[PDB]
Amino acid sequence: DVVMTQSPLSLPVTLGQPASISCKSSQSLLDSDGKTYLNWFQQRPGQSPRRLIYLVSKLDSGVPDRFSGSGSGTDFTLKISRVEAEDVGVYYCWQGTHFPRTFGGGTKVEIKRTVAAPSVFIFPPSDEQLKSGTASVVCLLNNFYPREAKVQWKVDNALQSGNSQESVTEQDSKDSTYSLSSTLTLSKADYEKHKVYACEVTHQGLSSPVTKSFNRGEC
Amino acid sequence: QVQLVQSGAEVKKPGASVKVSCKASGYTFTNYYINWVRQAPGQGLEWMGVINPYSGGTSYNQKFKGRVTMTVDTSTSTAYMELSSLRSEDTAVYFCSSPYWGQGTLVTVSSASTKGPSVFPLAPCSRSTSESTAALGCLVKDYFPEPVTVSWNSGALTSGVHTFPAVLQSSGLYSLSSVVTVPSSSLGTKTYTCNVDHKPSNTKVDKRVESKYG
Amino acid sequence: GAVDAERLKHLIVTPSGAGEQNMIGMTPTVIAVHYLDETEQWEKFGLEKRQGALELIKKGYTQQLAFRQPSSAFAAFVKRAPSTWLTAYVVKVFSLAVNLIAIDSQVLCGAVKWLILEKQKPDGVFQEDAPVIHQEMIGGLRNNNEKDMALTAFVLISLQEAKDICEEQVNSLPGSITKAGDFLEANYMNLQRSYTVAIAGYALAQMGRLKGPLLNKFLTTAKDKNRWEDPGKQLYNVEATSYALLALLQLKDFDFVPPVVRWLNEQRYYGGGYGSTQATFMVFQALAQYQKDAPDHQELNLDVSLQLPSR
Repeated sequence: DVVMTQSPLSLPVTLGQPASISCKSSQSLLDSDGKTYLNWFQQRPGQSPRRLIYLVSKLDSGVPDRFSGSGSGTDFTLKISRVEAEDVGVYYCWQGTHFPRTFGGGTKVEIKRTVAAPSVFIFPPSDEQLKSGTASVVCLLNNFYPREAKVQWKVDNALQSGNSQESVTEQDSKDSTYSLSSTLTLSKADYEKHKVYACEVTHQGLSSPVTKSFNRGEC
Repeated sequence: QVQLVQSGAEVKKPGASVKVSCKASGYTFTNYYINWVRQAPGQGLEWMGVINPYSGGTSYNQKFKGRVTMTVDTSTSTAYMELSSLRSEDTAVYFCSSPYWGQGTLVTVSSASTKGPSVFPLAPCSRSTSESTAALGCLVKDYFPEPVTVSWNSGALTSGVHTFPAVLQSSGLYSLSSVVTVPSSSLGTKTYTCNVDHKPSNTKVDKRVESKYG
Repeated sequence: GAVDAERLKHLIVTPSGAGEQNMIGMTPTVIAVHYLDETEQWEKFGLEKRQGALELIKKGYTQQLAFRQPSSAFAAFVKRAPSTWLTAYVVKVFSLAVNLIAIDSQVLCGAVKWLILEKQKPDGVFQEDAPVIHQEMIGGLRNNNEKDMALTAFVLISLQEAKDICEEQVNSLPGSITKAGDFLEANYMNLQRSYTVAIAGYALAQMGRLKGPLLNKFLTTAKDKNRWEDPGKQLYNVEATSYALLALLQLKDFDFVPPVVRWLNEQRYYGGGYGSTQATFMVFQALAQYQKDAPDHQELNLDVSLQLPSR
């Protein structure tokens, strides 16, 4: 099957500045009917794709002329001459020549702002939840930029893996930051065998990893 | 302008079948092929197949051959996608595109039953802090299906609120957190209540969030 | 898919010479400004280049008036017998230029009146009594067959393009248009050349008379539904197909348009060159009209090919 490769994965942009995204196919998208079925769309979180470009370089109806597409054979580019706020979202290319039709993995266009370290908070499990036989421990990273962040759970200094899940907000429309919540889940029995619960955060805005921790049953 | 209006969210057991509809308006229905594409949560897109509404002719991704059927009813301008022998990995938003895209239909494939959330507090053990701001929250745990909504103080409190996307636990139930950052000096004087709604279970909960200690 | 202004810079021509040669020069400049206006390319191409182009169109116009005879007809030289074709071509270019420079209504409507009162036969046919010297400037009309139909259509199209200005000045005009339409309508089904099918097709479409069997003949004459062509010079087929596009846009047949625009774009014909006058004027007139009436129209799903493999 034809592989569509987009670059970069994330593209931080400045309002009023140009943006460029790459899409490469594993083979030529020139069809025997003579057209090249290379498409671009924009998807803004929770939404239906907005069609932007078809046949490599044709703007869809109403799409503003700051958008342009180019390329041939296997190398395609989408450009925005001057980025506007409504241009943030995930950009996909996809090919309609070969079967099956195939999509690129997406390029996230986001608002660039100054580096901002997370405010980090750790929340112990509630007595109410412990009564039911489970302990959820939560780690909040509030209002940071850029999106790249690493949470490492430690339980008496043993690195935890597989027993946490995390999710991240969309870029804030007012301050261009992200926030991140991570939940560590243990049985009450396991929780009660260990003392030190720690979430260790690595982010570009910190000079080194910051740890928030509590000792079970101590305030 | 052109719109494609798709049928609502579906919850199906593994092995069941789902039939999604796509009603088109604003263009000559028979002039445009209709692509069906899916997107798993947090993931990219996979093409399912296409139908030519003029001839009725179909072409499918061979990955779904035997389990996917696409039809149109030209006299209602509606396209349908039926997918059978449903699998957990079939959980996705299904789109029609002709070439404008529908709003998508979430199909969740799970053996879980409808269940209302438990709401637990997220609070520091002490109201005492050296920091000018404190984080509070609500952990909305063990519900099915999506979605839940959360407000704070009945919608009066919106600044500093972050409500996170839900995660699907290995139990097959969702869990969501909602947090707010507030002035440290307000703890134990101002109140902070999360208002949780899970319509599929008729669950409405108000959780007041306080610390165990001063 | 607007044609890039950078590809059209050679169409900004200083007109010069006698009553035919001056129009050969004025043609590319008028149609280039027309087309760059409708496609909004002056900001990118150079706002400052438009004033210079208008100056050259004004020069064209002022120079052409040296060839206006007392009758209001035109010929190459003031002592040459007036050309029905050249006069109607002057009406065609000046009618289109009216939003670019000041055109004297006396000049435009004088030429229209002369064509109707001197060169229209009682059956509605327009006759040429003094052919132009530069036969290469008349495009596909240079063919010997279907002369009465092809020239009647050419002149009728100029009258229809002048009608807004000249109707309220020339009371013979609506009757002339009706009689010319009657002749074209009565003889259309007997046409053999795609060129005449196209130009008589546009002339009838402007009057709402390209209907029923005549419309079916017009449409089924196209090859692969994208072009009107005869087996000769390719310039004539670019012209034919431009007249056919103008007819489709008059018919509001928007689903038939995109394949014809694709075929014109694929000829990569940017105008200019020997014998280019009609192709240059008609291709940019037809693409400007397309840009105005149905820009980037899409008649099917162009995200994907038409293939339906069923394995």
